[PDB]
Amino acid sequence: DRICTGITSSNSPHVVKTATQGEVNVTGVIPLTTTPTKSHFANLKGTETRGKLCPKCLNCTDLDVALGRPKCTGKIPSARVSILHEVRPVTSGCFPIMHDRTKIRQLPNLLRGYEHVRLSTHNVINAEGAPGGPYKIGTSGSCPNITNGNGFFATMAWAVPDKNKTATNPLTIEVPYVCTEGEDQITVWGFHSDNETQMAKLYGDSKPQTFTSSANGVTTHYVSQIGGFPNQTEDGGLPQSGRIVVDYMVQKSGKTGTITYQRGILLPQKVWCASGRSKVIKGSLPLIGEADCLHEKYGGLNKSKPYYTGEHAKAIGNCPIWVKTPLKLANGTKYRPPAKLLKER
Amino acid sequence: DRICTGITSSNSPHVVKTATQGEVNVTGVIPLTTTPTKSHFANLKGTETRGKLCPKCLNCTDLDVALGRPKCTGKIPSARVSILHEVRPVTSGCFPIMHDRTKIRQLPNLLRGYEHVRLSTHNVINAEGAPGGPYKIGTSGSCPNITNGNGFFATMAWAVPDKNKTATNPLTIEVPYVCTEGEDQITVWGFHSDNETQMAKLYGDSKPQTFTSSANGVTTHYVSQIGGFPNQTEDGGLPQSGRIVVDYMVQKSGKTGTITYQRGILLPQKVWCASGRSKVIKGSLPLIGEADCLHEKYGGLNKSKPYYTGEHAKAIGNCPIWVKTPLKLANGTKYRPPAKLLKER
Amino acid sequence: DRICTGITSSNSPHVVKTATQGEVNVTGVIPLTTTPTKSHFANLKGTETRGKLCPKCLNCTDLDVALGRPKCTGKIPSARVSILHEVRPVTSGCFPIMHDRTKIRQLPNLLRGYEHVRLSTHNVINAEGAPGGPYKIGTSGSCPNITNGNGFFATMAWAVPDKNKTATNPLTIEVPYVCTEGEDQITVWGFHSDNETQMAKLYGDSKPQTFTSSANGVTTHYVSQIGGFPNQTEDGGLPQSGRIVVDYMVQKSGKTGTITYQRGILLPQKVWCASGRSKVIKGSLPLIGEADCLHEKYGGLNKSKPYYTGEHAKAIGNCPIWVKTPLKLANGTKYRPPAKLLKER
Amino acid sequence: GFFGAIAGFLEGGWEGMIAGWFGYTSHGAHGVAVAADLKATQEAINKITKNLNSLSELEVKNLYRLSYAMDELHNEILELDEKVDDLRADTISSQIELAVLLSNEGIINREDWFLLALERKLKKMLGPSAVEIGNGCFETKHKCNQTCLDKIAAGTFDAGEFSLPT
Amino acid sequence: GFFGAIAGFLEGGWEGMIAGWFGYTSHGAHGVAVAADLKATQEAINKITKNLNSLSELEVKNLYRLSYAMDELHNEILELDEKVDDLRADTISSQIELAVLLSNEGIINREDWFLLALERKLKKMLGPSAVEIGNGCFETKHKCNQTCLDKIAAGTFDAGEFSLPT
Amino acid sequence: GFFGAIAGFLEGGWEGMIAGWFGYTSHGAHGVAVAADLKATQEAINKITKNLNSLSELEVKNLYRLSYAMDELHNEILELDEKVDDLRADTISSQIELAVLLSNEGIINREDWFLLALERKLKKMLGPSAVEIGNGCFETKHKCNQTCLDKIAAGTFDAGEFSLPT
Ligand SMILES: *[C@@H]1O[C@H](CO)[C@@H](O[C@@H]2O[C@H](CO)[C@@H](O[C@@H]3O[C@H](CO)[C@@H](O)[C@H](O)[C@@H]3O)[C@H](O)[C@H]2NC(C)=O)[C@H](O)[C@H]1NC(C)=O
Ligand SMILES: *[C@@H]1O[C@H](CO)[C@@H](O[C@@H]2O[C@H](CO)[C@@H](O[C@@H]3O[C@H](CO)[C@@H](O)[C@H](O)[C@@H]3O)[C@H](O)[C@H]2NC(C)=O)[C@H](O)[C@H]1NC(C)=O
Ligand SMILES: *[C@@H]1O[C@H](CO)[C@@H](O[C@@H]2O[C@H](CO)[C@@H](O[C@@H]3O[C@H](CO)[C@@H](O)[C@H](O)[C@@H]3O)[C@H](O)[C@H]2NC(C)=O)[C@H](O)[C@H]1NC(C)=O
Ligand SMILES: *[C@@H]1O[C@H](CO)[C@@H](O[C@@H]2O[C@H](CO)[C@@H](O[C@@H]3O[C@H](CO)[C@@H](O)[C@H](O)[C@@H]3O)[C@H](O)[C@H]2NC(C)=O)[C@H](O)[C@H]1NC(C)=O
Ligand SMILES: *[C@@H]1O[C@H](CO)[C@@H](O[C@@H]2O[C@H](CO)[C@@H](O[C@@H]3O[C@H](CO)[C@@H](O)[C@H](O)[C@@H]3O)[C@H](O)[C@H]2NC(C)=O)[C@H](O)[C@H]1NC(C)=O
Ligand SMILES: *[C@@H]1O[C@H](CO)[C@@H](O[C@@H]2O[C@H](CO)[C@@H](O[C@@H]3O[C@H](CO)[C@@H](O)[C@H](O)[C@@H]3O)[C@H](O)[C@H]2NC(C)=O)[C@H](O)[C@H]1NC(C)=O
Ligand SMILES: *[C@@H]1O[C@H](CO)[C@@H](O[C@@H]2O[C@H](CO)[C@@H](O[C@@H]3O[C@H](CO)[C@@H](O)[C@H](O)[C@@H]3O)[C@H](O)[C@H]2NC(C)=O)[C@H](O)[C@H]1NC(C)=O
Ligand SMILES: *[C@@H]1O[C@H](CO)[C@@H](O[C@@H]2O[C@H](CO)[C@@H](O[C@@H]3O[C@H](CO)[C@@H](O)[C@H](O)[C@@H]3O)[C@H](O)[C@H]2NC(C)=O)[C@H](O)[C@H]1NC(C)=O
Ligand SMILES: *[C@@H]1O[C@H](CO)[C@@H](O[C@@H]2O[C@H](CO)[C@@H](O[C@@H]3O[C@H](CO)[C@@H](O)[C@H](O)[C@@H]3O)[C@H](O)[C@H]2NC(C)=O)[C@H](O)[C@H]1NC(C)=O
Ligand SMILES: *[C@@H]1O[C@H](CO)[C@@H](O[C@@H]2O[C@H](CO)[C@@H](O)[C@H](O)[C@H]2NC(C)=O)[C@H](O)[C@H]1NC(C)=O
Ligand SMILES: *[C@@H]1O[C@H](CO)[C@@H](O[C@@H]2O[C@H](CO)[C@@H](O)[C@H](O)[C@H]2NC(C)=O)[C@H](O)[C@H]1NC(C)=O
Ligand SMILES: *[C@@H]1O[C@H](CO)[C@@H](O[C@@H]2O[C@H](CO)[C@@H](O)[C@H](O)[C@H]2NC(C)=O)[C@H](O)[C@H]1NC(C)=O
Ligand SMILES: *[C@@H]1O[C@H](CO)[C@@H](O)[C@H](O)[C@H]1NC(C)=O
Ligand SMILES: *[C@@H]1O[C@H](CO)[C@@H](O)[C@H](O)[C@H]1NC(C)=O
Ligand SMILES: *[C@@H]1O[C@H](CO)[C@@H](O)[C@H](O)[C@H]1NC(C)=O
Ligand SMILES: *[C@@H]1O[C@H](CO)[C@@H](O)[C@H](O)[C@H]1NC(C)=O
Ligand SMILES: *[C@@H]1O[C@H](CO)[C@@H](O)[C@H](O)[C@H]1NC(C)=O
Repeated sequence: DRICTGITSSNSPHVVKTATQGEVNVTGVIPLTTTPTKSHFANLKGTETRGKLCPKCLNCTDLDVALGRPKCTGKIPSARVSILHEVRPVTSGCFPIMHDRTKIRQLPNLLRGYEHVRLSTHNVINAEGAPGGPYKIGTSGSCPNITNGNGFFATMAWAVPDKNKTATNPLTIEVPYVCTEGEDQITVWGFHSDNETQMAKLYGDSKPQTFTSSANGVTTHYVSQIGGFPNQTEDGGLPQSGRIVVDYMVQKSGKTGTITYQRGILLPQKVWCASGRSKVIKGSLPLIGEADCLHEKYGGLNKSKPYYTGEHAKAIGNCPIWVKTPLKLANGTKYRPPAKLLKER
Repeated sequence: DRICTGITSSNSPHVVKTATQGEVNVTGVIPLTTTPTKSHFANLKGTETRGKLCPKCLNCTDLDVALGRPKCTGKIPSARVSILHEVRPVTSGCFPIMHDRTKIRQLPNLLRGYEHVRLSTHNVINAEGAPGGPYKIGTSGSCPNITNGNGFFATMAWAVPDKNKTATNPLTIEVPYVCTEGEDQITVWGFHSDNETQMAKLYGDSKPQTFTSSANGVTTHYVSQIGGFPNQTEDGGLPQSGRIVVDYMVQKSGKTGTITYQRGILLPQKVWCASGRSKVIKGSLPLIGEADCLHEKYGGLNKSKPYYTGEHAKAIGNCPIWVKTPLKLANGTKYRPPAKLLKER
Repeated sequence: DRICTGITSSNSPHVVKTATQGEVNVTGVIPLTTTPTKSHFANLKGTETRGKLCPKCLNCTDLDVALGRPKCTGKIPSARVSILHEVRPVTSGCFPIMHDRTKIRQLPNLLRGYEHVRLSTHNVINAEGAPGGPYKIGTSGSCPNITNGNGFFATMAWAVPDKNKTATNPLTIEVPYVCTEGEDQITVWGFHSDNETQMAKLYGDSKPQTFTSSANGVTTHYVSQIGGFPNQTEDGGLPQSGRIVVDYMVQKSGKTGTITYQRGILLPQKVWCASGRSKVIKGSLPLIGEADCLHEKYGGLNKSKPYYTGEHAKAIGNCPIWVKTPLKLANGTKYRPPAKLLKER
Repeated sequence: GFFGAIAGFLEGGWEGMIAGWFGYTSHGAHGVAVAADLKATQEAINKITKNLNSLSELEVKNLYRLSYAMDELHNEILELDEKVDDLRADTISSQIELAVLLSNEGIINREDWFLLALERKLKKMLGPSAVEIGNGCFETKHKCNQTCLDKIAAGTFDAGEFSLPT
Repeated sequence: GFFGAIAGFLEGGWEGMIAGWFGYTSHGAHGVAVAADLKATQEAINKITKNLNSLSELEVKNLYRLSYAMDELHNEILELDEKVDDLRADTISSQIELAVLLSNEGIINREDWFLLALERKLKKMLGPSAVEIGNGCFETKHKCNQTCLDKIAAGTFDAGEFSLPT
Repeated sequence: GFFGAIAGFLEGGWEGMIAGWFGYTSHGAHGVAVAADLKATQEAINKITKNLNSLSELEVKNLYRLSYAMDELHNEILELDEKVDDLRADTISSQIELAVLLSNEGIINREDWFLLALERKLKKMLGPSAVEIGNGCFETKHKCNQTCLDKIAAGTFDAGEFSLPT
């Protein structure tokens, strides 16, 4: 007799790629990729995840909370992961704003990149005694407070001259640093303007006014407009005749800021003290359920295979790795012609 | 007798590098690199390639076309690859400009990063009825049109007061969005200034004027100069006594812009509507021939070897890959001492 | 008898990681990593290393030398590696400055990124004949020179009106390019302000003044303050009543700059001509000794092992490579059960 | 592989092997008989499993948004950030494809060493009187039917019962 | 390699081999005779060619200019962009050098497996009566001149014509 | 390895080997005797040393500060620069771990080829009359005590002195 060693022969419908033989047919494989399917966004498994800034504040948007609208004040919980669910945030509240003449729409999104965010407990300057005369603090009917009747944003003070209604030269305030040592300070200020008759009635001058700010080498300059405003959007719905322009400046730890102003200033009162860092990707709300990974194109994912094929995007968590092609690991033997019967002659 | 297996012995002048034996001598090799030679620039093989912006406009530079000079208007063909052949573009045309007080020289290069670029078909604002009084539109003798005699740039309107020659406070226009939804809008504006006598004759005031622009959070401020200008360069050659300062602002889709101005404004008329994306590298003109790859140091290349050694730079197309050293793949057998005669005793 | 081949058996306390067997026990290893220890900073071995800008200038800080303080002038040696030892540089010298209203504190650090830095030999403009009237050049008692008695910074000229003490409109100077062709030009300018009485005595106007600068598309705007200044810090110790605000602008080769000003200008005299490039990391002084590598967390290192584990940071020189885990190379044989006596039965 | 092309191995295989990849076949007067080896198949499977574990246990760092850069105010920085993400994905994908190519290369090459091991296990267990030809086949002096190969592939074959020296 | 250093192979080679890299040589009373094997040489060449194809078929993404960043207004962004290009070129160059080092390592190591394959092909074709020594050489009972080795290396040698058992 | 699991090798080793990793052992009436081979150990050590030199001779580019970006005025650019450094360190670390994994894989696999080399060196030097079993062991017709193995492992054993054909 003749006893020999050999190798099986079977159906070999799979193809793999080697480095010295080219592409070969193999009996079986192990896939290493999937193409996922679009789903909704979830809570990250093991970490606290931020959606809205204050979720216990009802009937508030994120810009409402960032600007300090009355009845939208609350404690902001910490989080190590955030969702950016709104690329151009809106108000629904207080006095009407001309949102598009500054960069204020992006203030909530900035605030969501820090882990700890809080509103100071004291005012940064005393408004009634600031340069430019004794002031009285103005309130608006389109801004009611907890016992209804008149209010304003908690981050600013509308300073109207008390006794002397006259024009002025530019005035300068130095905005101090009131947070603790590792924290950044975000200061919110702005100005108000109206039509000619009301400008002469409130302030004593009916010409455009000039405003300047400076912090950490960054400088900004504005000029106001008298009359002929666009229409009111995203506000309380009462008719008005004037508008406000709002801005913010960042003070890195230890540093002081400067504002130069004329008639119509909204002086800063409460500042945001912010420290730490958070991880942000774009998503949508509500967050339903729990998942291993969050992906910008696919939502929540659970990791099964080590790799994936599809659209590459940003992701946070326990995620697979992106590859160009579907990859396979051989789990068989190379193709073997059914040459039993050839040798069996 | 004795029959043995063996291996040849030959001249082994080549050296390759292994991981467990060091460097060895081998009979033959396969090179994998070349050092290319500097050549001219060509057309990319398989793609439409942009040189000049409007190549059917004769006697025009790129900044002439970008500013809308008369007889330099034409249709701008689309392209997915562009050549940046001029790091500081020049004019040769219309009214003289003080090019170095703004960022306008870079407007053509910006326009060449978009795939589709066109000039709107209607004016963005009505110039004669803008704030600041009824206006009349000024023309220049150094800017003749198709039937010669007087013209101006098509992107701007020189607004001179019609009846009342008086000073003014700052005025504000809101520049609207007139392109379709996926497109960016580039707005071109500026101002004119002269010596004292002519400033009092044209506008009614002989002091410096202040101009401001704002779009998408970006703000800019200018002050004009009365008399004592530098010399005229890159213009039609007629003597003048005043100069213009030109700038542009970008409006991302949906957004509105703002200009604040005084006497001497050149108001925007035609805006650039631009969408898509193009791939840019630095090169030179003319484009002669066709090639697989375009390289910033070597020009047009045809791919022969997978790698190259030389100066690394940016490249577009079907290109080899850069490596530090010349690489070789062994195509022989290791060095074998000619020990025939040693065993042949 | 029976003669067999075999493999030794020993203590196998080391563990290495393979790709098809998992983790195995091995007789011996070769380590490839270390965790270094914090040390002081040294001189790079083979290269000239910069600490202070002028180390032969005694009792000077780096900002003193950058601003041109009297008796702090000297030749600045070239170097291909620099140490950034001060994240907010201080003065100790001349007239008091309000350092925090501009970006001037960072001027020394900018200057330390160039290989060649020198101060021009002629003044860039003639100060007494500049626009705004005939001027006389002011000196300060808190700024004595080599034969004591009165001086000022060598990069600026304090221009006070000679005969006519009146208010003015904005004036414009064009700052020319005086360095050679491959070099960048850094221009230093500023302005002085005081309380109301002294402003009316020195200049003839007691209102805030406006200053603007423009170079290479970058624009900046300032407004001055009358009275109520903060306290003097980092100066010569004499009592004063006014303060200066200082800034710089960069002109890339060939380009011209522009300044617009009013009463109180400190016009530029000597400019910094700078070319080349240097390598910078953060460290501390003094430099003691010599080392192969400089590391931002560990100081000077000598290379023993190819890799290291610890905190990753920037480094310059002949340095090891960072890896996540301690790595080992097997230098033994796999674990072998002491089965002598098992077969020895 | 390149080893069996020269050494003279058989280029085809048997479909009587259903319980394994590698095995034995005996050709004689009665015809052909086939049996499968279980231990060789098992350790080939084990090595492929350890290789899969090695491939599945590598980590790279997450890519998410920059904290300080805002839309429409920092467009240049955000374009460079997108380019950085593109390039990093490209590099890691190329590295993973290289690792899988090396893995499949090794898996396909082991098919001749798994067969040399079988050949000389068979030589040891088949007794001193057998003769090696050179291409994995052996010539015996005794009949070997299906139960014979069943005992051979199971590691219980003893030539003593066949009245031949061992 | 490390295999022939211990197994006792010859450290030198023959220049009578002009038509191949690997081959046979017979030493006897008449002196020496040399012949070359063509199939082994051919498949070694084929494997090196497939390896070259594998090395030549990898792609990386193009590096070109940023669309929105302008000269002298965005110098900081453009310096960072240049640094990104430098680092990416460095990383891909290091990876390519690693792949070529592995390729050359494999090509130089195969020289002893190509020779074991030849040794046992020769043993199979040389007949049952030959004796293996251990270092690739064989002792025969018959004369083998140049035409003998010509028929051996061509795969047509039959010991039956030599009046010896096969 | 996977080769000795099937070929029938011994799963244990000897601690009489103090002067090497690989060696010989003779089992007979007198009991056991052990000796160590020096050349095999030496070239295994040499190959590990060349591998260490290959691992230790790769360079990457330095990472230092950008020359034009200043603190607190260019914070967005500096955050992106820090991210670039993080990503580059991660990529190069992953590549180095892959190279070390391949090195250790090769070092652990060579342990069976170093032993096949020893087996057939022993077969060549032990004389034509010995019989190979199949798992590296050999049967001789003569006594072999410690001095016998001392001469065998030193490469001076000659069977002529043992009154047996060579
Ligand atoms: C090795 O692997 C390849 C890749 O899977 C196998 O090729 C495949 O073979 C089947 C059978 O012929 C092809 O099916 C097709 O059926 C249609 C009718 O539905 C017929 O018109 C086609 O001509 C073809 O027969 C299948 O398309 C084909 N796949 C590819 C990508 O070409 C191959 O059979 C395997 N085995 C061998 C020995 O090559
Ligand atoms: C500038 O804005 C102010 C905003 O108050 C405009 O004043 C308002 O003008 C309307 C015009 O009719 C006044 O309505 C009047 O209300 C009184 C009291 O209810 C009523 O007796 C009249 O018959 C009429 O309905 C309104 O009171 C008045 N508000 C004020 C003065 O506070 C003003 O018209 C605007 N100016 C221009 C030029 O647009
Ligand atoms: C990814 O994996 C997570 C974790 O398993 C999945 O969340 C799981 O979803 C199931 C089904 O909705 C829930 O568990 C079960 O819910 C039923 C609801 O009646 C409850 O009666 C069972 O006792 C059990 O709790 C739950 O939401 C959650 N499981 C756990 C243990 O937390 C998720 O659906 C997976 N997919 C994605 C895309 O995230
Ligand atoms: C292995 O490869 C190396 C690298 O090519 C070979 O080294 C080379 O050998 C030649 C012959 O000696 C050298 O030529 C030179 O000629 C000049 C006269 O023109 C003489 O002065 C030199 O002393 C030398 O002989 C050549 O420079 C040399 N290359 C290098 C880089 O050193 C080597 O011959 C090859 N073979 C062996 C067995 O090493
Ligand atoms: C400010 O710029 C204006 C630019 O027009 C200067 O006005 C021009 O001044 C020249 C000086 O001679 C005038 O030339 C005259 O032309 C008339 C008509 O051809 C001729 O009769 C005279 O003999 C002389 O050649 C020119 O007409 C005049 N252009 C005007 C008024 O439109 C003006 O001088 C500049 N002012 C300063 C202070 O530099
Ligand atoms: C890279 O490869 C391209 C493609 O082959 C080269 O362009 C080729 O250049 C030849 C020679 O100038 C031209 O083809 C021939 O031109 C003659 C001119 O008389 C014509 O009579 C022939 O019939 C033929 O068309 C042509 O420009 C072009 N060939 C093709 C088929 O398009 C190029 O020169 C190579 N090198 C570089 C650096 O690009
Ligand atoms: C293979 O390598 C591993 C890794 O070093 C060895 O494991 C180690 O074995 C020793 C001896 O048992 C362990 O020592 C410990 O001693 C304490 C008392 O101080 C005792 O309570 C522990 O239970 C243990 O015996 C050592 O912790 C252990 N290392 C690890 C990481 O588990 C192993 O011995 C080596 N050899 C074999 C055959 O596995
Ligand atoms: C604005 O700043 C100037 C800075 O000089 C202040 O002027 C200084 O005011 C003090 C106040 O007493 C003067 O001191 C006097 O000195 C003279 C001469 O030594 C002495 O006779 C007096 O008894 C008194 O000590 C000082 O001379 C004066 N310096 C001057 C005028 O150059 C001024 O007070 C400040 N204004 C305000 C409103 O703060
Ligand atoms: C890294 O390596 C350098 C280079 O060796 C080390 O610097 C060496 O430090 C030694 C000890 O301080 C010095 O060399 C000796 O100094 C004594 C001082 O009395 C002198 O008498 C000897 O003749 C000898 O010069 C020297 O500073 C320096 N050696 C040389 C040759 O330059 C350094 O300490 C090592 N470590 C670090 C963290 O840099
Ligand atoms: C809510 O808003 C009302 C607006 O009237 C506030 O009531 C006035 O508050 C001021 C501030 O102390 C008092 O001087 C007035 O006497 C209050 N009554 C009036 C104007 O009728 C009320 O204090 C606010 N409640 C808050 C802020 O908690
Ligand atoms: C070319 O420029 C000439 C400049 O005179 C234009 O001619 C005048 O155009 C205006 C605009 O409608 C008319 O009001 C005048 O009556 C024209 N004739 C004059 C001033 O003599 C001419 O229209 C321009 N051609 C174009 C723009 O196609
Ligand atoms: C050092 O400073 C003193 C300050 O008095 C300078 O002395 C005056 O210099 C000016 C400039 O030429 C002369 O017009 C005066 O006549 C000098 N004497 C006075 C005012 O008493 C001196 O020149 C400076 N030395 C330098 C700059 O080297
Ligand atoms: C939120 O808004 C709804 C809609 O008007 C209202 O009914 C509800 O009372 C509001 N809740 C609070 C807490 O203000
Ligand atoms: C503002 O409101 C009026 C009133 O309906 C409307 O006619 C006008 O179009 C609105 N303006 C804009 C810009 O929509
Ligand atoms: C272009 O300029 C040349 C040079 O003067 C001139 O001869 C030619 O007519 C011009 N062509 C057009 C179309 O303007
Ligand atoms: C301007 O032109 C005049 C006339 O030739 C010349 O003297 C002067 O130098 C020119 N100015 C410059 C800056 O070249
Ligand atoms: C300035 O100096 C005075 C005098 O001691 C001191 O009272 C005051 O607190 C100082 N100002 C600051 C901001 O420290």
